Amino acid sequence: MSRYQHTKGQIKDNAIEALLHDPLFRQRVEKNKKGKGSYMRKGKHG
RNA sequence: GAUGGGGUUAGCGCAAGCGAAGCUCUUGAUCGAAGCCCCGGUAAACGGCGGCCGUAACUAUAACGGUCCUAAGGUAGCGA
Ligand SMILES: [Mg+2]
Ligand SMILES: [Mg+2]
Ligand SMILES: [Mg+2]
Ligand SMILES: [Mg+2]
Repeated sequence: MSRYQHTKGQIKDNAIEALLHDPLFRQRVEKNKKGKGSYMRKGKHG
């Protein structure tokens, strides 16, 4: 178990909130397999 | 000195009184400039150069916004 090194510096008011506005809890959006962000130049096995 | 208002009195009414001309006391139409008000300009003229409330990826701050006021809200630079 290693410590996550957050980008908030010195947390003052609330830790969880701070974390939430951090890269660790950034939004993740998946790449489309079909649809908009869907075009693949080369396959996984291409 | 325009007009008005008085004072005096030649004269007239059987009389309270009225009262010419003059002189005279007063009122002050009209005329009448600059100034002042007025309309602009001028700050290396004298001078003056704002508040309150909110707002961002913990927190804090607030580039941002709201509103009131002003002739205008302090620029560059500097700053216990
Ligand atoms: Mg004049
Ligand atoms: Mg000027
Ligand atoms: Mg300054
Ligand atoms: Mg000191």
